[PDB]
Amino acid sequence: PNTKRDIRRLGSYPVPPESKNFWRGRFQVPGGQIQQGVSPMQQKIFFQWWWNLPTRYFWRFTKWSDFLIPSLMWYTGFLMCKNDVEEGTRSRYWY
Amino acid sequence: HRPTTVKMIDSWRTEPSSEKPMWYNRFDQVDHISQHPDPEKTEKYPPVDDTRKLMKTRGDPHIMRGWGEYVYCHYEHLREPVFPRKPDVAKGELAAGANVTRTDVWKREGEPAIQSIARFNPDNFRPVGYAENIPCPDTCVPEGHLDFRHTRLPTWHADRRPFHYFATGMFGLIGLAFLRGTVVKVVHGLWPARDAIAAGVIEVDLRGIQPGQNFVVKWRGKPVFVRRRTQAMIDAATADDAIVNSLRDPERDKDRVKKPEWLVMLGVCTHLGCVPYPDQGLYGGYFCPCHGSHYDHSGRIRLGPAPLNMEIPTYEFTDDDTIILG
Amino acid sequence: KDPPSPPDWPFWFKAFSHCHDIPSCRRGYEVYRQVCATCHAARFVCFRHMVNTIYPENRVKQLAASFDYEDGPNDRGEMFTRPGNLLDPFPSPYPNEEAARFANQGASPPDLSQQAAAHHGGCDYIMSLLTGYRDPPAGVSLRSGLYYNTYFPGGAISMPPPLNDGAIEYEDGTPAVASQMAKDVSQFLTWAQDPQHDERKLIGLKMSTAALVWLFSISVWNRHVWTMIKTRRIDFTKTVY
Amino acid sequence: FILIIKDNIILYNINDSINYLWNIGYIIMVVMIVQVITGIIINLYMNINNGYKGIIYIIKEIYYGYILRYIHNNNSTLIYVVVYLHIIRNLYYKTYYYNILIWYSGMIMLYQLIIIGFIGYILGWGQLSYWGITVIINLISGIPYLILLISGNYYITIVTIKRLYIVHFILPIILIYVEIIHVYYIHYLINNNIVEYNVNNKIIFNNYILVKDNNGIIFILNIFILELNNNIFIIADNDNLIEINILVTPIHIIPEWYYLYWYSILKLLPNKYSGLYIVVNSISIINILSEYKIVISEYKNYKNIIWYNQIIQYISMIYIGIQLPIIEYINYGRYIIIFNILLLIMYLYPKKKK
Amino acid sequence: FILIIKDNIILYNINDSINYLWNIGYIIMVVMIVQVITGIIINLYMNINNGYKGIIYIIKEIYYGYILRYIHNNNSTLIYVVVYLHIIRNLYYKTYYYNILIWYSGMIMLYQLIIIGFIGYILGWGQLSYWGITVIINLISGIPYLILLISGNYYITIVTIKRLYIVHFILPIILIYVEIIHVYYIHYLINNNIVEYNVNNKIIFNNYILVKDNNGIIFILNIFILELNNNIFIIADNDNLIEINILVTPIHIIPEWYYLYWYSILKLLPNKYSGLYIVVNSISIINILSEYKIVISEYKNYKNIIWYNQIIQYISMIYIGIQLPIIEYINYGRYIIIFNILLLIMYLYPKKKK
Ligand SMILES: CCCCCCCCCCCCCCCCCC(=O)OC[C@H](COP(=O)([O-])OCC(O)COP(=O)([O-])OC[C@@H](COC(=O)CCCCCCCCCCCCCCCCC)OC(=O)CCCCCCCCCCCCCCCCC)OC(=O)CCCCCCCCCCCCCCCCC
Ligand SMILES: CCCCCCCCCCCCCCCCCC(=O)OC[C@H](COP(=O)([O-])OCC(O)COP(=O)([O-])OC[C@@H](COC(=O)CCCCCCCCCCCCCCCCC)OC(=O)CCCCCCCCCCCCCCCCC)OC(=O)CCCCCCCCCCCCCCCCC
Ligand SMILES: CCCCCCCCCCCCCCCCCC(=O)OC[C@H](COP(=O)([O-])OCC[N+](C)(C)C)OC(=O)CCCCCCCCCCCCCCCCC
Ligand SMILES: COC1=C(OC)C(=O)C(C/C=C(\C)CC/C=C(/C)CC/C=C(\C)CC/C=C(\C)CC/C=C(\C)CC/C=C(/C)CC/C=C(\C)CCC=C(C)C)=C(C)C1=O
Ligand SMILES: COC1=C(OC)C(=O)C(C/C=C(\C)CC/C=C(\C)CC/C=C(\C)CC/C=C(\C)CC/C=C(\C)CC/C=C(\C)CC/C=C(\C)CCC=C(C)C)=C(C)C1=O
Ligand SMILES: COC1=C(OC)C(=O)C(C/C=C(\C)CC/C=C(\C)CC/C=C(\C)CC/C=C(\C)CC/C=C(\C)CC/C=C(\C)CC/C=C(\C)CCC=C(C)C)=C(C)C1=O
Ligand code: HEC
Ligand code: HEM
Ligand code: HEM
Ligand code: HEM
Ligand code: HEM
Ligand code: FES
Repeated sequence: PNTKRDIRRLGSYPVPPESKNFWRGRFQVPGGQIQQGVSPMQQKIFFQWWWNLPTRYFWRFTKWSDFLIPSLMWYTGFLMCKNDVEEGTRSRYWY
Repeated sequence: HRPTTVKMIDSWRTEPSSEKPMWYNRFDQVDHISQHPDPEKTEKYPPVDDTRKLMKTRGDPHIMRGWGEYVYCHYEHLREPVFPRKPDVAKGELAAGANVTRTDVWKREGEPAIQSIARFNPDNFRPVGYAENIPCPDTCVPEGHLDFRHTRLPTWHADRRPFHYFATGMFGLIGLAFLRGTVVKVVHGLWPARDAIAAGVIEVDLRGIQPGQNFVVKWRGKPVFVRRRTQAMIDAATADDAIVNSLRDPERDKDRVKKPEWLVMLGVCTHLGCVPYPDQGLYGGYFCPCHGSHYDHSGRIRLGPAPLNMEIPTYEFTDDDTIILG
Repeated sequence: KDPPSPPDWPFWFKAFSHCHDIPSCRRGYEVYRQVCATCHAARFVCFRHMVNTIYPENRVKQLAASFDYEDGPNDRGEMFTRPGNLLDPFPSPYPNEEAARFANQGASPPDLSQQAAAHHGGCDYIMSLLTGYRDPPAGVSLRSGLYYNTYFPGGAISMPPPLNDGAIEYEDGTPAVASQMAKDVSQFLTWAQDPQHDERKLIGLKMSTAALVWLFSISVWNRHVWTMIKTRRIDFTKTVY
Repeated sequence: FILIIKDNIILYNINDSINYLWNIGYIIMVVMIVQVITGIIINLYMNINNGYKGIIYIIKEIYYGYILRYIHNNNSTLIYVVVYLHIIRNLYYKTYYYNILIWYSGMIMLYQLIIIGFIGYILGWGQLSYWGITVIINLISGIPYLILLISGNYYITIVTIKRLYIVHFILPIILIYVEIIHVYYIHYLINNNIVEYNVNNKIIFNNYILVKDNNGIIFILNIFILELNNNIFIIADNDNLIEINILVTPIHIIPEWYYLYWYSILKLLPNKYSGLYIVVNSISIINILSEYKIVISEYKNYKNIIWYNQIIQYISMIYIGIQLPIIEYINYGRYIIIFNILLLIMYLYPKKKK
Repeated sequence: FILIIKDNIILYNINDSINYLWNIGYIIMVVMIVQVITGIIINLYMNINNGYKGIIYIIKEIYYGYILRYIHNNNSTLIYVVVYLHIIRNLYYKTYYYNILIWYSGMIMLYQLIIIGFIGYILGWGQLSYWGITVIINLISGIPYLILLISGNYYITIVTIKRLYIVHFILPIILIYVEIIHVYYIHYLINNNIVEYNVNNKIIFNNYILVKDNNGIIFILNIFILELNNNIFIIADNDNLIEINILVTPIHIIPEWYYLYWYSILKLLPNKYSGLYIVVNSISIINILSEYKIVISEYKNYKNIIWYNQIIQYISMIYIGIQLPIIEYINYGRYIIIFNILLLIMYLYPKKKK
């Protein structure tokens, strides 16, 4: 569950037995907030995928480029071993 | 709290925070929390247009040393000594925790001690530059980001409920079809297998049999006598066909044979299951030697302990010289 | 040091929507009956498996009736001999492995029931092995009864080269050449391993295509409900309607 | 128990920001059910006196018995792929840092799964099955009279198959019970998020997360059906379709792909016992990765260099297992083992202060 | 779940006035565990392809395998004796009057037990086993193609044994789950007492009731060990040690003693279906004994004449099953059936007012 301060309830109505987990994830919101939304039945349901598509893949690739140098080094190890194996076999067996 | 643990220990290799702070140790101290600047009303740094023009950070990239995975953080769990190093609040160092209580940094010269210790309340210390750096979000959806105000459909649009329920209905439609196929296929595997179904059908090549000969075919585990009947045998059963109702199990030869020349019967005595032997008994039919049951040339019980007539299996004639049992 | 990997032969049945080529399967059985069956056995292949799949029922009865099977006991407790029927398995050339080894210089011809899938390369291994008989490499001398095959592990196999041009006459009239016979027998043995191969793929085709339609429906459902979440606006000091 | 279902499915709250990598656990639970169901059905037809002839009988004679045979074999491959990906996922986000009880409950299911899968492989009763268990059982030949008690004879026989079958039938049922302890700890100890901190953006599971989880599990099904019916990936070695010969060894003696990592460890280290102990080290050492840290941080969302090297290290070790015991491969494999030890030490060690 | 154990064993309150007849339920739970455990162990050695030769192998070759063989057979007899005595107990005190949910949960376990015991008897694979199932399966020959699907062939074979074995392995595990619903309802709906009313004299279970329950279960063990090692009562028919012959019937075709009551019902009624339906009537009719009453009373602690006649009626019907199908026995058996119907009507009917 969340912190004791967060899950401390203001109301005295008992927690229903089917909502135990729901009220253990309560948060104590400081300063209030305004939440707004619209039913999906009155919205475009696929455009956001297209609108966010290029930025999603740009940030994905720039993060994954951090593994470029490690992967090249492992790949360099993969090549050396493969060709060290071939030379060893030929030297030991081939005439 | 649930079972939990903190690493509040005395390390052998890492100093405590009082000895070596890992944060930028420059804070501004006030007399009352209300004297701090208000970040919301405090001007921030001038916005930049290039990511390369963004300001520098105060963090030290190499704050920690030694083997291990890289990490930058300001705090640890280690225990402090009862006599902690005296902080240099004059230069801006933070004084909170043991370095206040178990030291005399709070002491001024002529101020009442009650007033002096009141200033060193943790609420009176804020990092230098708190009001000019900390973000103060006005919304969780910054300008330029898509939200419901951009995705709302035009007011002349068509109802979207019908298609939505078609899509969720199609998920159920396909799911139910896959479910029915799975269930039926599993139950189908319990049907007699291909080898068993194949073995449960024997074809009788009536070609080569001679009148009066009796042969045995093992069909579904039981002996199935297939006898070609001579005219004498056929006439004999026909003669008893008139004396019907004088038999333990009244049955007419016409109702036990599809073709008079051919008698197909299961060779299992109706008394206790022994297999009768043909051309034996008083009627030249089939005599069970176990307890002495005599059957006629039609397989009807005529004498002995047996209660009923020998059963006629399910069999049809494919042609004139072939039968199919089953 | 692992055996040379077979090449990828373009058999018809390799594609997703392709069946076993029945005419090739028919020719494959002729090769097996007249060439491979002398030394090898197909214990788990029964004549009924071929009925209405490779051959019509009457034809399979003639094939089975050609062979003789020891059956019994009879009423006197003796074992008798009868012609085959649809329920019998393919005949075995030898009564036991020891007999097979003795007749083949101590080498045991493996049962071919699952050999089409029992080697790395699968069906390709059978096709390559039959056509992989070359003269020995310079510096390699084989004891009598051993022959050089590039694909058999170790290079020396106790199987004489089994396929020779004109060994059999195909009923359909296809020219009988070593490569053709290897292709056909490889096809037939592949079928024997899994006779339900065609049923599996036809049903798989219906499932796979249906699963794609099922993916589209759940995707539309997933997009619909999550629009409520991904387009919400939470404000703190601001308000826009 | 309709109010327990409602508290853990209908009114269960999860963060909105989770990725599709949080759908892996749901996939494991569903495919696990399928593997148990298809196993029970397969045993209605299977012959334990000769597993080799039972498989043939199911594939050829039973109506749609090929589906049962291939689903059970292929779904076992899918169980290990999804479980290993779940392990990689947990390592990447360091979910073990605070939810260690979840990590412990999971590792128990991992240990059980290893035993389940191996014995099942033996039930095939082919060349690799017989020779694989013969090789592995010899590792415990040091303990007196232990091999005889386990095998029930002086060599592996149907006696061994009968007893291993009971473990294969029952242990998966116990694994399902441990899945309830795993879900209990997940629901009590809230799940981690893609961000380090805990934020107020949770939504109910049935209306949102379950729809997304079904989309993922249907996408994996489109791939599993292609493999199931057409074998686009070789995931079962062909050598297990050869009849057992106790006097002749097969060309190579290797397990399924999902045991290759541990197989190579043994094949690499010279002393047999050392190989077994290094196998023990790899699974146990990852249970205490965060135990020695002293700073207030979960090491989350850095560049995760050590993580990536470790994942590639698993892949390379799996690759070395496939190859023959060539001397050159042995040398490189040993370097990888040493490299892996250094990576783990990086995880464990706490940092001093400049 | 240590706080659930403490709430249902340590601090569970029961009346002090209960007799030793309230110890029967505990005995059922313990012997049930033993039957499951000995079954699992027996399957480590059993051969399903020939159950006849498997039993011989266990008795002669396995070390202490005779104990497993005889315990499993004899403990099944004890399971039915204790369960039937529990049913008689519940009928006598009319515990179904208010605790009907407990009665319903119990009847489900009774229905499952009937199937479990019968199939297990078939697994012996002797003359009676083969011919018993052949006779019973013919009762459903009216439903088209149902016999073929169940048997898997046109006659009972090892194919049938393989599938029935899976039901015998799994169904007992489900029965154990239903025992938890039974105990849940017992602990919520408090147990009945020897007196009609509810009184304030309860004591904790662990310190008092469990000690008394152990005394009873140890007393039953002294009797079970004598039967187990010396066979003081003939509880298994000898005809099941004859090898199966599908062409010759045995001298008599009867089930174990605990199915004799239902066996005679079929043997008595002339029409086969009527016999099956009367079997259905006896088990189902006792589920609604108190449903039509209208007075404020549970009919408890009167002279229980109807009860005693019913118990003796079960015993006499069991006796008639043992005898051959003599005509005179058939007549008397039919009178008993009619008499039993009248007794049940006495239970059901509410009373008018003078
Ligand atoms: C003939 C042969 C016979 C052989 C006989 C062998 C018999 C051996 C008997 C052993 C008996 C069991 C001992 C178990 C102890 C358990 C202690 C425990 O659990 O404590 C928890 C306890 C919990 O404390 P806490 O307060 O909760 O937390 C502390 C805080 O985290 C922070 O605390 P702090 O800040 O105060 O720091 C304290 C400091 C204190 O640290 C120390 O003092 C420990 C120093 C250990 C150094 C080891 C270096 C080995 C180098 C070998 C070099 C060979 C050179 C060869 C040259 C050849 C030339 C030809 O700790 C640290 O800095 C971090 C410690 C991290 C520990 C990681 C544990 C990993 C264990 C497994 C490693 C191996 C597995 C992978 C490899 C396997 C295959 C090879 O931890 C501690 O207090 C710290 C103890 C750490 C002990 C680590 C010991 C490692 C020893 C490795 C031996 C390797 C041998 C290699 C030989 C090679 C020869 C060629
Ligand atoms: C926990 C994790 C999960 C675990 C899961 C479990 C896993 C277990 C382990 C796995 C075990 C191994 C097995 C795995 C197997 C997996 C694979 C599998 O299952 O595959 C199955 C299966 C594989 O194929 P298959 O099973 O070989 O195919 C079988 C055949 O297809 C079809 O089958 P069939 O051929 O056998 O049967 C066909 C037959 C079946 O026939 C029927 O069932 C029809 C007959 C039903 C009659 C119902 C009567 C009900 C009413 C009775 C009367 C009630 C009276 C009440 C009165 C009360 C009064 C108080 O239907 C027909 O012939 C069709 C025509 C029917 C005409 C009916 C006419 C009715 C006339 C009634 C007249 C009555 C008048 C009376 C008047 C007098 C009154 C006195 O999967 C599929 O096929 C997938 C299909 C998916 C859906 C595809 C469709 C997609 C549509 C897309 C639409 C979107 C596009 C829209 C485009 C729009 C363009 C603009
Ligand atoms: C290779 C491996 C094999 C692959 C192929 C075989 C896979 C088989 C998988 C079967 C999946 C079955 C899913 C059926 C879904 C139907 C309901 C649905 O989702 O409809 C959407 C709809 C949701 O639509 P909705 O919520 O928009 O409904 C709005 C309602 N109206 C339109 C009236 C306003 O669901 C329903 O209609 C409600 C049903 C809920 C179902 C919940 C319980 C599911 C239980 C499944 C039964 C499993 C039986 C297993 C037996 C096994 C025996 C061997
Ligand atoms: C202990 O329990 C656990 C396991 O079981 C033991 C695991 O498997 C795992 C990991 C599990 C997985 C990664 C999934 C299953 C893994 C595998 C390997 C099964 C599939 C088998 C293979 C892919 C074998 C083939 C392997 C290879 C060819 C690797 C050898 C070659 C190497 C290393 C060179 C390539 C180097 C790389 C860094 C890969 C990527 C490289 C590039 C993208 C660039 C290439 C270079 C250029 C210049 C273009 C974990 C985390 C675990 O905890
Ligand atoms: C030779 O080539 C090689 C291979 O291929 C052959 C490999 O696979 C491998 C890797 C293989 C592996 C890592 C796995 C190998 C697996 C093996 C050998 C399995 C052998 C069989 C067993 C261990 C079965 C015995 C079963 C158990 C001990 C249960 C296992 C699960 C456990 C212990 C978890 C918790 C305990 C349980 C679930 C048991 C529950 C107990 C009960 C319910 C008892 C209740 C009793 C009462 C009275 C109430 C290598 C390294 C290799 O070299
Ligand atoms: C001929 O001589 C005679 C005898 O000796 C031969 C007699 O014994 C008898 C008396 C015999 C009896 C009263 C009993 C006879 C028993 C027989 C014939 C048993 C036959 C075998 C079966 C019924 C096995 C099939 C098993 C079942 C249907 C399960 C039975 C239990 C049930 C239905 C209770 C509740 C349901 C369950 C526990 C099933 C649970 C289902 C699941 C877990 C499925 C889950 C599936 C998913 C997808 C999640 C007579 C009258 C006789 O004349
Ligand atoms: C007809 C064309 C065939 C086919 C399709 C095969 N054979 Fe033979 N074979 C023989 C022997 C003694 C062996 C044992 C292996 C060896 O000799 O060491 C084999 C082996 C095979 C295999 C398996 C190869 C391997 O990996 O072991 C296969 C797929 C195979 N054969 C196919 C002997 C004979 C014969 C005796 C003279 C004849 C004729 C054939 N084989 C014919 C065929
Ligand atoms: C996570 C669960 C399980 C996995 C990982 C698994 C794994 C496997 C494996 C890999 C095979 C052999 C594959 C092949 O033949 O090459 C196998 C066979 C078998 N399994 Fe399982 N199994 C599991 C659960 C079960 C269960 C619950 C049962 C029975 C109730 C079962 C019964 C069988 C049977 C009878 C076989 C022999 C059929 C065969 O040849 O495949 N399995 N198992
Ligand atoms: C039978 C195998 C297992 C199944 C059924 C399973 C299932 C689940 C599911 C449903 C979740 C919750 C949703 C999710 O995060 O995807 C989860 C969470 C988790 N599992 Fe597993 N798990 C299995 C194996 C493992 C193993 C072996 C480990 C550890 C090596 C593990 C560690 C975790 C952790 C740490 C989490 C927390 C996820 C988080 O905090 O976000 N699991 N698992
Ligand atoms: C209330 C539970 C059960 C009862 C009433 C019961 C009943 C019996 C019966 C009467 C026999 C045959 C006795 C004889 O051979 O004459 C039998 C055999 C057998 N049972 Fe059970 N059983 C139960 C549970 C189990 C379980 C849980 C298993 C396996 C996990 C099992 C496995 C076996 C096996 C393998 C046999 C064959 C051995 C034999 O010939 O006795 N049983 N069962
Ligand atoms: C697997 C078989 C069953 C077991 C494990 C079992 C176990 C128990 C136990 C432990 C009790 C509580 C203590 C007791 O009163 O002795 C009890 C109570 C009871 N059982 Fe069962 N039972 C079984 C079968 C049945 C059946 C078949 C019926 C109904 C025909 C039944 C009806 C009842 C009733 C009415 C009670 C209430 C006792 C009372 O109120 O005093 N039980 N049972
Ligand atoms: S069994 Fe034939 S006379 Fe009795």
